[PDB]
Amino acid sequence: XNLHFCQLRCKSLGLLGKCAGSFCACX
Amino acid sequence: EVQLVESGAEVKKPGSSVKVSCKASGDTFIRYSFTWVRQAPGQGLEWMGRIITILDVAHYAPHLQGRVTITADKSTSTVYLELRNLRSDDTAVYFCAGVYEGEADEGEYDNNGFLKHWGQGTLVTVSSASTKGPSVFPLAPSSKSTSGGTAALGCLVKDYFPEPVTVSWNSGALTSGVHTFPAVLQSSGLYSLSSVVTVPSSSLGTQTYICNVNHKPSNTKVDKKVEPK
Amino acid sequence: DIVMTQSPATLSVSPGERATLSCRASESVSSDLAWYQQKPGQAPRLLIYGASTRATGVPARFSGSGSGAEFTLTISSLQSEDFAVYYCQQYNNWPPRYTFGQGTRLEIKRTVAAPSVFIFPPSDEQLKSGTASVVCLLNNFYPREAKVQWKVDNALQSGNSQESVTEQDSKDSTYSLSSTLTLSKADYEKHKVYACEVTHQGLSSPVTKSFNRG
Amino acid sequence: EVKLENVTENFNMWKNNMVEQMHEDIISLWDQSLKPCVKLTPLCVGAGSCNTSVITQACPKVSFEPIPIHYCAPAGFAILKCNDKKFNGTGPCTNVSTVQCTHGIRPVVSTQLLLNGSLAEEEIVIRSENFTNNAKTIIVQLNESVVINCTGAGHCNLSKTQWENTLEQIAIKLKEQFGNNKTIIFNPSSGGDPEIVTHSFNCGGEFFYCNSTQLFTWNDRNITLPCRIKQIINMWQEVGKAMYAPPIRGQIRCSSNITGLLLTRDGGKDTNGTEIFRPGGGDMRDNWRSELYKYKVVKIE
Ligand SMILES: *[C@@H]1O[C@H](CO)[C@@H](O)[C@H](O)[C@H]1NC(C)=O
Ligand SMILES: *[C@@H]1O[C@H](CO)[C@@H](O)[C@H](O)[C@H]1NC(C)=O
Ligand SMILES: *[C@@H]1O[C@H](CO)[C@@H](O)[C@H](O)[C@H]1NC(C)=O
Ligand SMILES: *[C@@H]1O[C@H](CO)[C@@H](O)[C@H](O)[C@H]1NC(C)=O
Ligand SMILES: *[C@@H]1O[C@H](CO)[C@@H](O)[C@H](O)[C@H]1NC(C)=O
Ligand SMILES: *[C@@H]1O[C@H](CO)[C@@H](O)[C@H](O)[C@H]1NC(C)=O
Ligand SMILES: *[C@@H]1O[C@H](CO)[C@@H](O)[C@H](O)[C@H]1NC(C)=O
Ligand SMILES: *[C@H]1O[C@H](CO)[C@@H](O)[C@H](O)[C@H]1NC(C)=O
Repeated sequence: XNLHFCQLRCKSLGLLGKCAGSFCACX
Repeated sequence: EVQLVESGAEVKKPGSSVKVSCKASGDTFIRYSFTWVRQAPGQGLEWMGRIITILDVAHYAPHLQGRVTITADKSTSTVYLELRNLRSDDTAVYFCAGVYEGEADEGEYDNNGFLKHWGQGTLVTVSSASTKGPSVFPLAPSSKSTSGGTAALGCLVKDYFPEPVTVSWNSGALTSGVHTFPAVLQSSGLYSLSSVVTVPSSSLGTQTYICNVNHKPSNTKVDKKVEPK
Repeated sequence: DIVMTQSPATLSVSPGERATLSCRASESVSSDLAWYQQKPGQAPRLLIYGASTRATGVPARFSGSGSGAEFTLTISSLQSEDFAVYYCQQYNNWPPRYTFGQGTRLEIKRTVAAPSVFIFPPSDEQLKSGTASVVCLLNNFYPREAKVQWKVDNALQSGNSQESVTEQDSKDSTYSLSSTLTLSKADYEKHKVYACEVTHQGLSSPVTKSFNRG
Repeated sequence: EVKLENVTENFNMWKNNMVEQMHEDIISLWDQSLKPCVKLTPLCVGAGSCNTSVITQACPKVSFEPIPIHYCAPAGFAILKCNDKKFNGTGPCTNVSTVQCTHGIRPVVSTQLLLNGSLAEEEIVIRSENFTNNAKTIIVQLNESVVINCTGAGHCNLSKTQWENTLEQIAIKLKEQFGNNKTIIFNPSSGGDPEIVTHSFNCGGEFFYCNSTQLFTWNDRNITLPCRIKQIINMWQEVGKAMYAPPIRGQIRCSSNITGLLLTRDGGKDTNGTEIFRPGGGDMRDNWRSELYKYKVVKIE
């Protein structure tokens, strides 16, 4: 993945959010 | 280990909708699932629906074709039950209940369908009637246990809406031998009950017997003296 | 979908004796079977769940057993608190469509007690309103099965009376009933005698109470 | 005068139709063998707005055992198998062969560690679509299995010298791809969904989530890891959350052979002669790749 909320969650912790399969990961 | 509390009784007009609340306290809200059970007057328990609070997903009993919706508010640990386009035969006591699911916030869920904690229940009367206080007519003795011995006297609490009503004898000083019959819903849409009691025949004459009828809904309090003559 | 039947509808056992309630599922439910006890004016209480595991705070005298489509609740020593209504609920089907049994009321068994009968002619105060309710009373009797026939001028009536029974008395385990004959002041004055013919196990012969309007 | 010659072919483990075919296959296999009790998945329209879709269905759970599968060639096509030593997985293969079906495979859905897969013949081999690009996953193929045994007791056991030696040899191959004077350091996941952040996998039909910090904290006895079985999880076949039925028995056991890993290298313009690597995974397709990297289906001509 829900890329929009993924980027929002990660970004809130100073990281980038990308989809990994149907999953969400912070790089 | 929670505590469930529901909102007050409600009187509803046909075709309208009611929303009962249930405030759950005592433990992590999102770790319990909550069910709603209704019970029309004189009938058994009827399963209506259950909501998996952590997933905010509710399931309902088939024959409730979209007239019912169960919701939850994590912000207040409060479950709700809305019912729409009410019918006179929707009149019943609606119960709220829940059970522990486990560490939901950690991914575990037993998905238990039984009910451990319950609310006090909420009475929801659906009728076109308007709140009405009861008329209290005396049921004076005559025959009774022939001559004297025991004499039966009482009060007829006729045409009042809605339930409930409280009947006492001599402000409650008299309880032994009293029998207050369950109310019966009349054709008119109003209720009628009867409270009777047996007192010594010799008692009459010197002692006064008063039935105290209190109908909280219409804020009416009426005392009626039941005299032999 | 899954229909749960309980039997018997009513069960009479003596205090201190053993009671056993039956519950049947229209199909298999495994062990997702729970038992509830409900006293009047109160909310239900969960006793058993898992078909055989007893909730916390529930006396050891209460115990469940069963599986498949046949279960049973057992009380080994009925106490006064133990005389109430019990429901069984299944919850093994999914998508969820849980269902309760229609119930089994547990009543105290005592000796037969013929009832006392009284008839009450409408008060003039109620007549000044337009209706007339003749009331008939059956005081402290057991068992609960009784018959009330209304006669107006030796004319058997039917369809114009409503009955009401009390809960089993907590002191003498009896019942009291009231039959009410409702008519318009217009009909009550067109008749002369109103009789209340009562039939009961404790009465060797039918008791009748009546009066003449005025 | 005509001369004999071996038919060479060009493989690209990163662009293989067999991988995509298997992905849809494993998915079909699952939806007809382990459905969720409640599935919540996104439902959007062109505009861009979305509403949640909830699906409730029977979720009968049965004890599941590993059913070995392989892929065979339909009439008209053939399956080429690269047999070159330490095959890169991309480029032209020399010693190529042909088979009717792929080797036997025991599919396993997982992240960070690859389970019960095929080992490397020679020594450890690491493969990536592009090592210069840090946004591409590195698939590590071990040449020696490391047993990890779990228990519903909430922890999986793993040898410490076995796994310490494993990181020691993997690090060596990474230097052979990024530089010998470079320093290799393994760090835990930088974050994301729990499945991503932990070593999660499905065993017997249950979803295990184990802490892998002790496995990815290294500078160039038994190692017990805290594992937890969840009933509510994020789905791998598609974006959404689902709730599966509760464990049948109790104390759910699991024995698996770690045969590979999914790693990512921290991107850094930072000239420090050191490269950091964290546990990756997420797209079960890379999982299917580590097994089908030496296969290529071609038309019979
Ligand atoms: C096929 O022939 C090539 C030369 O064209 C040779 O290098 C290669 O080893 C041969 N492959 C095999 C294993 O047959
Ligand atoms: C693979 O190719 C190399 C180079 O020709 C050769 O040494 C080796 O024997 C080949 N593998 C086999 C035996 O097919
Ligand atoms: C596995 O590979 C490592 C290094 O890649 C090597 O040291 C070891 O000898 C190999 N083990 C065997 C014999 O397969
Ligand atoms: C590999 O990825 C890098 C990004 O770091 C890029 O510069 C390079 O062009 C890529 N190589 C290919 C396959 O073109
Ligand atoms: C791992 O578990 C299996 C269970 O089948 C057991 O046979 C084996 O001995 C265990 N190995 C280890 C690492 O102790
Ligand atoms: C790995 O293989 C073993 C033995 O075949 C099996 O017990 C285990 O379930 C597999 N790992 C998985 C599927 O998690
Ligand atoms: C589990 O994760 C926590 C993250 O807060 C970490 O501190 C802990 O050490 C991890 N367990 C392991 C593998 O030691
Ligand atoms: C890996 O080795 C192959 C040999 O076939 C070579 O063509 C390729 O460029 C190397 N690296 C890549 C891009 O995978």
